[PDB]
Amino acid sequence: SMRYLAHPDRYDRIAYRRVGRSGLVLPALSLGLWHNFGDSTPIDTQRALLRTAFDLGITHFDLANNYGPPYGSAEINFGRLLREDFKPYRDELILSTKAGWDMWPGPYGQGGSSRKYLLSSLDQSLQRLGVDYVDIFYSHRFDADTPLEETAGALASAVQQGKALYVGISSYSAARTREIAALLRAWKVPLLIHQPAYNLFNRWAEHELFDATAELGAGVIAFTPLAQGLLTRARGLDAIARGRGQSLAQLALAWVLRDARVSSALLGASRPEQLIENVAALQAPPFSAEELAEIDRHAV
Amino acid sequence: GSMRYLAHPDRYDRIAYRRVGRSGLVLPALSLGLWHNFGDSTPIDTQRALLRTAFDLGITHFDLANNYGPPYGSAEINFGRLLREDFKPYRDELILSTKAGWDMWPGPYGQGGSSRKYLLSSLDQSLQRLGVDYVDIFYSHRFDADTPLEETAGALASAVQQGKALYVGISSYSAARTREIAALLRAWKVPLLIHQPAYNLFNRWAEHELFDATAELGAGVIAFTPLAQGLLQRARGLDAIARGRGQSLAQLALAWVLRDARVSSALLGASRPEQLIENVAALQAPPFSAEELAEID
Amino acid sequence: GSMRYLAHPDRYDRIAYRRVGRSGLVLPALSLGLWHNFGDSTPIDTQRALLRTAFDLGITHFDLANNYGPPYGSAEINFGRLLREDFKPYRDELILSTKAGWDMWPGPYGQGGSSRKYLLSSLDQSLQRLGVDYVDIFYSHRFDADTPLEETAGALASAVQQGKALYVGISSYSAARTREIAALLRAWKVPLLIHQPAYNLFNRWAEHELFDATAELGAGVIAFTPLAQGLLTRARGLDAIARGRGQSLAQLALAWVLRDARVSSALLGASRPEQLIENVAALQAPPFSAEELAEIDRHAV
Amino acid sequence: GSMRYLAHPDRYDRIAYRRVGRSGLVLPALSLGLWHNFGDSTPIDTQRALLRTAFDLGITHFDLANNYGPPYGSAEINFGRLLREDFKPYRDELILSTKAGWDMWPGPYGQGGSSRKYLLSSLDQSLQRLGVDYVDIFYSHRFDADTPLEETAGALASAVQQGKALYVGISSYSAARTREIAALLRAWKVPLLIHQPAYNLFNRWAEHELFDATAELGAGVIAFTPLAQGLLTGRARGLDAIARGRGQSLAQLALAWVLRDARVSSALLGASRPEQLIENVAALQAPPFSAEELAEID
Amino acid sequence: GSMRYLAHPDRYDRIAYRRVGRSGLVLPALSLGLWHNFGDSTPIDTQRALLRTAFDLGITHFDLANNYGPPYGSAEINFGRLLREDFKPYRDELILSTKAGWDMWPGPYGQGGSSRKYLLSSLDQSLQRLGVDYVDIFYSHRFDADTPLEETAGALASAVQQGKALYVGISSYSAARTREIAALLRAWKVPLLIHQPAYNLFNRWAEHELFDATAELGAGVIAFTPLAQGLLTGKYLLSDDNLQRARGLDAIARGRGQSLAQLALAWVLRDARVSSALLGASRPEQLIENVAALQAPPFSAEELAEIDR
Amino acid sequence: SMRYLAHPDRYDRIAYRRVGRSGLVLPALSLGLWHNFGDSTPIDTQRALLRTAFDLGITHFDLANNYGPPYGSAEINFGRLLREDFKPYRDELILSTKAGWDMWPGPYGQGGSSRKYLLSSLDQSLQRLGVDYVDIFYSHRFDADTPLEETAGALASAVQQGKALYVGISSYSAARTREIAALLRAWKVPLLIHQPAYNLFNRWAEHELFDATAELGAGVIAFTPLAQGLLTGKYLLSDDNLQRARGLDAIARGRGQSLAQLALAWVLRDARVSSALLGASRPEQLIENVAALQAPPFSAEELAEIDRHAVEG
Repeated sequence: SMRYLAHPDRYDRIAYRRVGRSGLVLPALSLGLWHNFGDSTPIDTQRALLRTAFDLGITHFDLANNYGPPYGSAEINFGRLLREDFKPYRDELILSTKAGWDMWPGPYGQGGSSRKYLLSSLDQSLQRLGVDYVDIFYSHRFDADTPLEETAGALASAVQQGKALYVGISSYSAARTREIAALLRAWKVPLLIHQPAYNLFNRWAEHELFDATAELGAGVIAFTPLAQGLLTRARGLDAIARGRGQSLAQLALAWVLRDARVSSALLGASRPEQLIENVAALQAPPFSAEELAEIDRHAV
Repeated sequence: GSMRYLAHPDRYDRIAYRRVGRSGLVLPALSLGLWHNFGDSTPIDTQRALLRTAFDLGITHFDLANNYGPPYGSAEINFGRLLREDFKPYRDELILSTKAGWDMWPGPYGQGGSSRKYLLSSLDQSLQRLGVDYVDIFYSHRFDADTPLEETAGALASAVQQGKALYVGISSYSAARTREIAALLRAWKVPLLIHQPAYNLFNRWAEHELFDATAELGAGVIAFTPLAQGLLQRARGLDAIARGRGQSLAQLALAWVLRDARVSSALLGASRPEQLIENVAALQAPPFSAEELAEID
Repeated sequence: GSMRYLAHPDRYDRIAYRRVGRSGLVLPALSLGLWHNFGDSTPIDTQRALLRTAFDLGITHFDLANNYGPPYGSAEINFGRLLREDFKPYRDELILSTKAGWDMWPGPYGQGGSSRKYLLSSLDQSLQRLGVDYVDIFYSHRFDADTPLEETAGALASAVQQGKALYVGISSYSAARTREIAALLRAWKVPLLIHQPAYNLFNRWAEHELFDATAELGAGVIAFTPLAQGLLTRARGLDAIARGRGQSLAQLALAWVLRDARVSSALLGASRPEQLIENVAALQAPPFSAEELAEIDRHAV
Repeated sequence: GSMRYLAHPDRYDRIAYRRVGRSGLVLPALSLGLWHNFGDSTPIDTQRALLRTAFDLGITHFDLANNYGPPYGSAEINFGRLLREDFKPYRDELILSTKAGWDMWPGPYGQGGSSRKYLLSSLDQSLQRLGVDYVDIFYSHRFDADTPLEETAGALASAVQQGKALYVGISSYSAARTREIAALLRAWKVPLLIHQPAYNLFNRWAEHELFDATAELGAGVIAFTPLAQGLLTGRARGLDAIARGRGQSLAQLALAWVLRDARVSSALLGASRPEQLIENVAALQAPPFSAEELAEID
Repeated sequence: GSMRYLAHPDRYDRIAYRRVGRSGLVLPALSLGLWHNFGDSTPIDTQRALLRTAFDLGITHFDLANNYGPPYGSAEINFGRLLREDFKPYRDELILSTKAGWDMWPGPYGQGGSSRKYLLSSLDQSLQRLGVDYVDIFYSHRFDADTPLEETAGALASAVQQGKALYVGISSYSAARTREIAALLRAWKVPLLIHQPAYNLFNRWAEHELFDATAELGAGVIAFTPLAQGLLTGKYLLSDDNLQRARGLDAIARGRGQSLAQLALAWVLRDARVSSALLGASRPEQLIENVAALQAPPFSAEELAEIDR
Repeated sequence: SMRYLAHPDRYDRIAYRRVGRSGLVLPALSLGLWHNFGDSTPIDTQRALLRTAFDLGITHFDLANNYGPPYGSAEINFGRLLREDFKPYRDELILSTKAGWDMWPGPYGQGGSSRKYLLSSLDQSLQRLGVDYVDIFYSHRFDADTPLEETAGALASAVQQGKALYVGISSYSAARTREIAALLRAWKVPLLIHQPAYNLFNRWAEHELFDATAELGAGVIAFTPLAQGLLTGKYLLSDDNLQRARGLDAIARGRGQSLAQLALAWVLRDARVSSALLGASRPEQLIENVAALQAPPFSAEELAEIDRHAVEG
């Protein structure tokens, strides 16, 4: 009876930004399957949100091995919706998975980033998603115990085995990013993208990190650009948002995307109607340096 | 079965074969390019007769692409069927090629580009539509200005290491960029086989610096649209030299684009089998002299 | 009635885990080896009960080999049957390792050796018998002076590149040759993870110069036969220190092997399910400080 | 089911095995080659009786090629059937090898050469006709003077990386040509294993500088046609006289004269009679030679 | 080294083969039932030796069941491994059988019965454990009084039509229940091949009605436990009067030049209406002795009345 | 390249006779792989003989599980030659396999007609041939120790499983042929064809068998029609048989035929017989026998002279 029909004007709604120096381009706003994508959410509300995201031009869906709840269920539910709805659009989509946090019991499945854990969890995500390969394979966290040469060798073996087109890191130190990226250069596989928690209440990336991502040629995607729903000090920024044609959440998305060194911001919305309003916030005129000074004072 | 394709017993004695630069691969002096008359618009009757006539003449190289049709990708689906039903015991004697660069499927990952994602995904689609394990030459159809050649070199190299292609080439690349991507492919220990520019009597653009680049790198050259998309004003004088030599202007241009060992082949479009056997007789001509070459310009 | 395998819920709160060299892998302080009492001469009842008890105590590493029997190769098809019936969901939680270097099948390409032909054929034999896509560690087993270490390192590198193995190991290798084969593997950008020497109270040859090599290269050590093949279960002066500190001679020898971070595991080959439980209780014993350690040196070397 | 191939239990106590170059492989002193009498023109029962005898005598190395027949490629089909019916549980005890470079299928891509196109497409044919996941030694049957050796070395290197061949060898190559292709193979970290030249008593060109080349490169040597294509079976009368003075035959003398040096690891005998292979194994048991016979052979 | 196993060349010149009733299938004079000492409690090398020894003796039929262990079904898993390693090139000359009637897995559909759900599901799992595409005979291990014999007959007939069994049979069935299920199998055009009762010197219930039913039907009979579970083997020199009757039967066996086990097996096979006799798992030299039970001369009328004490 | 192209006139050469009252039409002569197709004969002579056949119109090929030597090696060789040359022409051929005599050691392979031996030997022959179904599945001999209800039930299962399009029998007595046919009709799988040994010196099928095959509508295919020699002009056993063959050959040259052509035309003299297994021979000897029907039919005088040198029946 019912079948998914991708909107014909889906590629005339959002702007696609280059991921640093690499040829891959990501939509200005991506969708992160963090919230409301496990078994806790009905499937009809999951596919309705994913269809709305694709009709607006969002082609990147960021997943992880521990996304749920329970852990690993978001990849199963997205693997079904890719089998039933997004199958003729796979070559138009950009899927990514991570491995670093806690997944299954044991010292090999909780708090690790070794070659044993990375490759076993990548094969675990490929069988849950039902895809031949992932486009980006992050390292979900920095494991100070595991040497970064072993982690770089695991990400390199994943790209050589045709299971990952690119690789990246998530919430890594600014100096450790330079280390692992040069270790990937030894394997002749470039680093694609770095995922730091970038928003108005966390300046983690603005210090000593963007200088490293630009020289390496890697892009940046902002995890939780709305401070985990906090931007939905904040009461003062809402008055600045009312000075223009945007809301508090729309102003935060435009401020994270205010510069080209940021490729996208993982939205991770819940309802579809709020997704249509979060998307298409770039047509607002850029900050006049006047508004930038006001923002920097109200929020770090 | 009734009326199954049987290739000619002496099909390898009616056409010349030229080395592709400094490699071990040869190509027929005239190749067949399925740019037109091989989509779903053209009946299978003429497609089967044209591929059989080309293989009986000695043409073993069939040039395909992701956007060849129409519609896009249709020429690979039709050649994939013609390969399964006729050219199946002759697969190891053919030379198949496939490119990826122009607009293919909607989206920034399909409508143009030469990124790693688009190159390998379009190659997987081509291996699906052709029905082969690997292609013989995987081209980069266009030069991507907003994409590092180090990424494209890593994509073409991965296509060779994964067994999905024997050799790799580039199409419509500048003279300086051909040297750059060749030195990058040489970092992956995979040589750049062939280059496909638009060599033409009404163009002659690659002679400036591209021929000097491919000759020193060991990369062969194959001429694209050698008959000027139907042309071959100025064509009236060139037609006079052809009739005063025993050719039909089309045969003169084909013998001219292969007058030097730099060019290895040319991609004939063609529509009828009778004009294809006519063009093969272009190598049945005396070599060019100093007087005829001066009158060409 | 259905059997299944209800693994112990707090099985990871029982045994301690030690890091192997400067690598991301960790291993149980006590590893279970299928050297003996896992061939076809031992019933399936004993094999299944011992593997369930060892896993319920936190032992995840199960070290095997190609010639472990008797007969030769029976220990791998017995452990493979045990994997399909019990440890099928717990695959990613386990650490399986196989070796290839001793007498297997007749012929110069069989029997002893570590050539590229013998290593890849014996690895495909083990992967077919075990029923796993890959092994976590793959050792070279004994060293062969006739085969160049460039070909052995090339086969070990081709084993991890083909997805058949994740880590590379060696066993009973000379101290200098361990440095040589490690540098050749580092040329392939493939690290050496673990060396498995025979380390116990009566054979302390590894402390001479082998431990100084594994620590420098960043590779751990698994002590094969830490009880002198059953001789620690004159050593009666050691049996006096067994009554002291509240333990036994076997529990004293294990804790003595697990001194510093160089030793990552002690490959034990117990059989009785109850002695396996009492041997894991040898970790919480207090260290040897200085004087208690200087008493073991009387009846050592 | 009526009767299957039961290998001789004393097969590995018959022939002594020699090491090939500075590698881990150890080839037998004598190796049966399928150059002739293994096509469709030879009955199958004589092939099965000959291969059962070779393996019973301790021979573990079987040499094949893409063009062995007649017709071309039929020897790999006949050996493939005999493998799946008899030698299937003995697969890991054998050393199979195939060649590619002379004349196979019609066309410039098949009638010869050593291009990457022809080397991989002919190896795919050999792996499907033999019925094995890999050959043990993949050869380049002849040096291609018109194809750069950087491409042939790349094809031989990918043959090992794809798991199609454990080792790479060359055959009918020159002296400096072997050195320049082995130096290029050492860049891919796939060392050249063995060279297969024509080395017998009537053709001693390999002793010039090919023997010194393979000794320094670490590669072994296997002799092709040690009886000069059957001319030394039984001019040759002077060699037959020295053979009788030593207690052997002309075939056994020319066989032991090939295996006299350590840098000649094996010889490819292509006999047809099963009673003949048993009388060539009795050529290495004889005592070694000395001065008054080596200087008298010449 | 090399553990390849080839059967004895004279294995088919050892014992005789009796025809199953009036069909075409023959069975060895003594079969090998894997009831005891073939589960996970017994080492696999011991079972491997006993199977290789039995086949070299000519024993071609191997009687299995879904509950043979312990634990349940472990005998089918061990025989499946011994088949894929040793008995693979001898499959087309082996006769294999499996059953489904007693408690196997938890549940009302697993606590035994003759239902179509339990029969076809237990046969599918018994085919996976054995590693074979089909079994030669598929028994109905017990008679379920709560399930009609029309559903059980259609279940066995479905097993033959689906290529999972060549012949079918019934075990431990009544004499009237044998005539009933056989008459219903004639409707499916798949006749009842063989019946497996318990028949020995002490358990002679089948003589009254059963042997007459299988004769007029055309089926065969295979004798289960013809040694009364070690009571007719001299291992016990389970009541005192049972031990005294055994010593009396042994004295009549030593006058014939046999042992007590050889006497009981030859007594079971005294009439051609009986086709085989299941030999349990034992030591190899004990199987060699009991297999040579038909080599004795046939019983006389005075000897048969002498043992009918 | 070095492949096989069937002759275009192959279906305009030999005639085709209807198999009793069915829809199957076999060639007037067939090719049985009884001998000279095992591992003792080179595959090239087998290939050239199977290519000479079929080019002459020989579409039917008669095999058996024990055809060799060794036993079964003929089905393996014909399986390879079919996979290499005859794969596109598979639906234009009629392949048959049998099972009834000694095959593998044991009481279940040494002869018999039981359901176990028939289905096992059919699955063996299907794996060696490389085809998923044979066109005809014969019962090679009559088993007196096995009921015909079980043998007919095994043949009926072979058709319903998709492993055989039709079934037949060989060396069956006339009364036993009629009994197994009435049993097969209960399975709605009619008996297609019967294969008896029928030639000039062995005419037992004329007594009662040919009437049974005609009433049932089953065809007949003649096995050993040239009497394993003594009818091919090569021996020109026993001396009385040499005089009978010399007298028959004289009648053959009177009508322009050879001794082999005369015997093959005599077996095919009416519609009851449908074909005759020629067997392996040299290429020119196959072509000469194929055109045996190209001759005037037998008259009353010629048939009478032939009976003076043959047996009654």
